[PDB]
Amino acid sequence: ELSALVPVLFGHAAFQQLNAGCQLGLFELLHERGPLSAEEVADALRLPRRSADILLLGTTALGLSTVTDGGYRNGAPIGAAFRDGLWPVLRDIVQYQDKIAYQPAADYVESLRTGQNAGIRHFPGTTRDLYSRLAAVPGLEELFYRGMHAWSQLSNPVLLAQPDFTRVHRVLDVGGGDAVNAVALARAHPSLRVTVLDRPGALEVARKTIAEAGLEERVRTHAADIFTDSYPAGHDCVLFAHQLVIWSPEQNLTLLRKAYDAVEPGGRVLVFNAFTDDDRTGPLYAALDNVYFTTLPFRHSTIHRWADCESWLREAGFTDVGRTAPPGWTPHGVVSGSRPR
Amino acid sequence: ELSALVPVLFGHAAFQQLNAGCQLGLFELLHERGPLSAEEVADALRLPRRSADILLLGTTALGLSTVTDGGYRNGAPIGAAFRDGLWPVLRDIVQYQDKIAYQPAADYVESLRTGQNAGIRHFPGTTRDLYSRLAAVPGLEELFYRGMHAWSQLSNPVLLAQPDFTRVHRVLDVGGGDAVNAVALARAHPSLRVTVLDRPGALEVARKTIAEAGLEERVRTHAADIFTDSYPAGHDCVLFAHQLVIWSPEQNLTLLRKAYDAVEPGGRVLVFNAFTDDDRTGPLYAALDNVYFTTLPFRHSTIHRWADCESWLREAGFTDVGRTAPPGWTPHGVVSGSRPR
Ligand SMILES: Nc1ncnc2c1ncn2[C@@H]1O[C@H](CSCC[C@H](N)C(=O)O)[C@@H](O)[C@H]1O
Ligand SMILES: Nc1ncnc2c1ncn2[C@@H]1O[C@H](CSCC[C@H](N)C(=O)O)[C@@H](O)[C@H]1O
Ligand SMILES: Nc1c(O)cccc1C(=O)C[C@H](N)C(=O)O
Ligand SMILES: Nc1c(O)cccc1C(=O)C[C@H](N)C(=O)O
Repeated sequence: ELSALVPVLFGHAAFQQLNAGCQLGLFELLHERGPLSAEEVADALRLPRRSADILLLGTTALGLSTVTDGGYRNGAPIGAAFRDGLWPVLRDIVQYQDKIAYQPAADYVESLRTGQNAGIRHFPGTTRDLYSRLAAVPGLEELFYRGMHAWSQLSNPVLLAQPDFTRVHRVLDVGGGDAVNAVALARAHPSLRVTVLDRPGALEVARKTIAEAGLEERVRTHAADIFTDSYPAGHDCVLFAHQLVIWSPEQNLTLLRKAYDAVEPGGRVLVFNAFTDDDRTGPLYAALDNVYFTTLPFRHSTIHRWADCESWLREAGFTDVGRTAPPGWTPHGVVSGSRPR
Repeated sequence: ELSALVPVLFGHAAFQQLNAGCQLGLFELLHERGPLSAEEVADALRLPRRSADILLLGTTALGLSTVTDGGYRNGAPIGAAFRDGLWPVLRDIVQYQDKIAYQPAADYVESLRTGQNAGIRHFPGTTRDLYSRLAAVPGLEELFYRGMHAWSQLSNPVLLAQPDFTRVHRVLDVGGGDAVNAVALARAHPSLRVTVLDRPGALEVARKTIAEAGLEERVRTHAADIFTDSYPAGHDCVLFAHQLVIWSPEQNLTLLRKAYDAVEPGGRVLVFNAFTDDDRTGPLYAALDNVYFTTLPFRHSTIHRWADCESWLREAGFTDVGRTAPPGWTPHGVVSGSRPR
């Protein structure tokens, strides 16, 4: 049936309805004051009535809102976000899609065909990875880590629940960005110390996250290039969070070997990110989020299969290699291994 | 559950997967040569292996392709397009989404706030409707109508099947574009005459449509402004195809009154386009296609409701006013009426 083409042929428009729903304050409004009529929505949102009608038609047909005798409410996929304390997280992730992902996504066909991250051209600069370009635009690094922070809040419950974190003591957070996961881990397991290793630009943001959490004594930053610099010794566990998806298999094996060398004997390596199913059928989230990785971060970036990741861990010399499957609707999991005593 | 958000939060990426499948020739390849392995796909499409895997993961998770034992075929929605002779139509429509709609869709929020078609900025020029800007880029106007021609082919079965065309003799096709519907009508009704009224630039494209159909005698072009020029007299039937969606309700009443005066007593008026359901719940297609209309053609464009259109015909003096429902997966119909004899 051809009808299945509708959410795909108009997929960009479907995203724009959610985008508009968020930016214009519709979902917050319906949460607090629903049911509301179309006129009431137009008055509260200070929109022309035609505009309100267009938005409401879009969100209602998508199931993001419901209408009942002319009265509008949040649909359950939106209500769920508010229920689970995730509305600011979803809001910030949609802003990321809008400000970072959407326009470079137009360069997807070219990026596939040329094997480049072509969409990076929408960001001023000359280097070939997104992260080293963030400093070129005032406020851009902060905007980026706001989104990345929210992405991690969404995805890291599987990380925080990892059994290793009730055994390990000292965690090296490689490319740990703004310390979102370091702080979450520190709060979840109070005996952990964590070192957040990243570029100076990112650690500038990480310091604010750590200070706000009041965790200066348990979470520290460390400026280093993940490829060209030595990792700090004395760590019990090496964490790659939302990191190996950026690089080639060849590059990841290099990083996992550095991890092996740096982790103490008996220690753990943990790879936390989205994963592609080994049968290459999905999940849908990963298959679609690949458009971002194909177009922006780096010319090799992609959401790798579980099995390929486990393969790299063994080749790096880790033993007892395995995986923890997603507990929910996102495709995030953990691949883990041990350095032999 | 938040899981329902995946095709919307990543909706732009879903479109890009369809977009890439089309442009890179995947769906034609799988149609002719399926099943193929990922390697055979990469070789045939001249993609790096990583790129082929990313693409194939995307199309398969979406159901645009299927995989069995590593062998890839077109999935149901794509197969159905080839089956029904619609593959060239879908290809050209996806190219229109890519080249015309996608980037202006990002101006949706601004368009909603200001009640302007703010996405028109992606096109060189200064005038306030998309169509008068088309001539400013070499090949753009012909590119537009290639897309529009395909939209019309996809949607006009309900038009062609209209009983009226067995009872009328001379159709004035108001804003008839590249004559796609005039020609389809004339082929289906061998004694029907049609006048395609549009801008000079559109009629230059319509000339080729008409020529390649050999319908010079029965299908003619008439350069005129639909608002400011007189409609030529002597026509039995006034047709608005994909036209009233561009304009405000007030402008449409103006147009329908002109249609009334110009049509012979006893004559018919037909309005053919996408329609929004009277209860404002959808259809999804219309609710999403509205992002295009909001961002690009004109500051008032929108997919109007059946009942509002019917209302206009009656106020313009037409009687025996009624509608013809969509006989399938798209939201296209005909609202029609008569001038009293
Ligand atoms: N060459 C390099 N040296 C150090 N850090 C790098 C790097 N290339 C990329 N990174 C870091 O890799 C991170 C990718 S985003 C993931 C950040 C964090 N782990 C989280 O889950 O939220 C960015 O913070 C980026 O600065
Ligand atoms: N002021 C105007 N005068 C004449 N034609 C106009 C116009 N404003 C818009 N149009 C025409 O309205 C048409 C909208 S696109 C629809 C074209 C055709 N009826 C089809 O169904 O395929 C374009 O061809 C555009 O040139
Ligand atoms: N934006 C990212 C990045 O630059 C690197 C790694 C991950 C990300 C992410 O946004 C998270 C990703 N969408 C996920 O949900 O797995
Ligand atoms: N592109 C259009 C236009 O400029 C004017 C009127 C209609 C159109 C369309 O593209 C057709 C619309 N997508 C439909 O399927 O009904």
